[PDB]
Amino acid sequence: VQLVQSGAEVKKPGASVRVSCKASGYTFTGYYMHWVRQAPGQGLEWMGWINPISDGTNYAQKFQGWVTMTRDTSISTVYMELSRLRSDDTAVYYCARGGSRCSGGNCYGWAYDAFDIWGQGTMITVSSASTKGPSVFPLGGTAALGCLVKDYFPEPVTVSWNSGALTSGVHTFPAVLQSSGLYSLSSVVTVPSSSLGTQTYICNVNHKPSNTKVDKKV
Amino acid sequence: SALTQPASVSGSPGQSITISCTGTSSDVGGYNFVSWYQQHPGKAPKLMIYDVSKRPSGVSNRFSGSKSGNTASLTISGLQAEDEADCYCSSYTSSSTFVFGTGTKVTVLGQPKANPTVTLFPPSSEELQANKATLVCLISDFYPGAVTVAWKADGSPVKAGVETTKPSKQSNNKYAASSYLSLTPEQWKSHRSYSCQVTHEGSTVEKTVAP
Amino acid sequence: CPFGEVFNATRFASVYAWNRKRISNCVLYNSASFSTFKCYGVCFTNVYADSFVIRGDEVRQIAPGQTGKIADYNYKLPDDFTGCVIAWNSNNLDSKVGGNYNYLYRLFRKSNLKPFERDISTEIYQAGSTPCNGVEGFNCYFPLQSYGFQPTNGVGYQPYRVVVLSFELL
Repeated sequence: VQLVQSGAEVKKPGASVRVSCKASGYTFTGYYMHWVRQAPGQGLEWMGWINPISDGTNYAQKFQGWVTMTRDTSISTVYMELSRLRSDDTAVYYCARGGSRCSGGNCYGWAYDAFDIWGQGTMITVSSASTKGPSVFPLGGTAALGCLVKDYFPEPVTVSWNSGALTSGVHTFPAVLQSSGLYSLSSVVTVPSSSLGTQTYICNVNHKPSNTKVDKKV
Repeated sequence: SALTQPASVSGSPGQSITISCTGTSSDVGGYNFVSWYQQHPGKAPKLMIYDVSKRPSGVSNRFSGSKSGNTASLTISGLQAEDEADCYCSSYTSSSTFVFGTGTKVTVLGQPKANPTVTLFPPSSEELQANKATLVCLISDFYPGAVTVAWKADGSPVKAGVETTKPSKQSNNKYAASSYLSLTPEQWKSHRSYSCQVTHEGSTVEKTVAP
Repeated sequence: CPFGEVFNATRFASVYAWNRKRISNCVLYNSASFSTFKCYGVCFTNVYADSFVIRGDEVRQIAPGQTGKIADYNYKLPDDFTGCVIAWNSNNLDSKVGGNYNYLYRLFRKSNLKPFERDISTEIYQAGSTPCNGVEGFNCYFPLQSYGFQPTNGVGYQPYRVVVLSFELL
């Protein structure tokens, strides 16, 4: 019994977005399909739900009209549209499963029991910028090398050091939105001092929405 | 459309904590359908308690709760720093809709005060040929997660181009954050040494790098 | 008569909108092929044929004076049931992976049926003085649920097709 949402998407203000929630391994029509919003820092605001059996919506009194929920039977997938996107719609929107088995005795039970994978929505005017990857060299017991990845938009970027099971002390800090609509993270490593000059350290940065793979030597 | 939790609850290791969920005579009164959800930072919600008292499999028996009158309770027994989260309550309504409570942060007291370990990197000379420059300050393994971050330029402070995260939990219960310094190659080379200086509970770790 | 049109028919409807492939103007037990073969009571004038989805427990439902969900709120019979009924499996046909929502059955309805009505509504079953207007939620539901049939279901929970052969003699 498992759910998966679609991936993070960016929209300019005024536009809309398609956001899907996909069921695997349980009866998609017996239980209701709800959806909840968690903006950064705020609590969970219930939005609405959708009966997977052919139609049927109820919304909460702040999302009505401009949020529109629909489903499709073939691939066990449900969809949420956000029309008239403005800046503080930027949030994390969950789909929620918990619902209409019964009101009887044999079968019953409520309360959203299978949530999903936190599908981001980022609303800004700034265009897609790609990663610019300069190294950061080390300074002796320990040592700390890393890759700076600068001036990109949007999230995320996948970093992996030497692209595989080389992950002794790998710490990849979260980016800060710099004051221009761009991002910048950093992936620092902790390596023994004697390994330097003997081992080769090469991060793998991959930014999907600009089609950018980058590798450098440190 | 309003079910009332306290914003903040504070409990000791080993002890039990009470988290009430107020709801007057609409859904918490006559409708035994109060439900509780837990949320760790980064993670999605998780079903703590459904159906007033019952628990779903996998959830520790340490959790428990009842509902009488206009107050619904969720009680954590034998607390753990593992339990530290946001615990929302939830009910469904005569209004046919669905309504979450305001949300309750649990803090679990008694954790070692940890100092930040700071690494500072110099500007990237590849970027100097690209005609930009960045200082990188990495702040790891501190608690409680509060850092004031100030940048200096061989003694006097620099205000413009300093861009810093808000502290964020890593995966080992201590906190972490980054700071960066937008800088122009002419200003970097002209100076002697810039400084990253982090303040946490009144601390003085100040990594410094020079051209 | 058109049996291969009716019987071995690749799609059968959810019971809530039960089919009537009436025939006119025109052995099944022997060489055994089916689960429930009951010729209750026993030339016809007007013969009536029907087919819908049910699981393997509730073939009990479709009978004179018999009580429960696919009798009550889906398809009910009179007390003088003269005819033959052919029920048999369709798990290798009616059971896809991770859900079979192609099927349905009426759950929520105020009353049962009389004999042989069809009723297909998706109108929100009125539950409280709090209105529905089509806006469901609490006090307002969606009348049906799907069978959600699937293959490992044991002796109880697998779809079994049905042939109803009722007769009326004017």
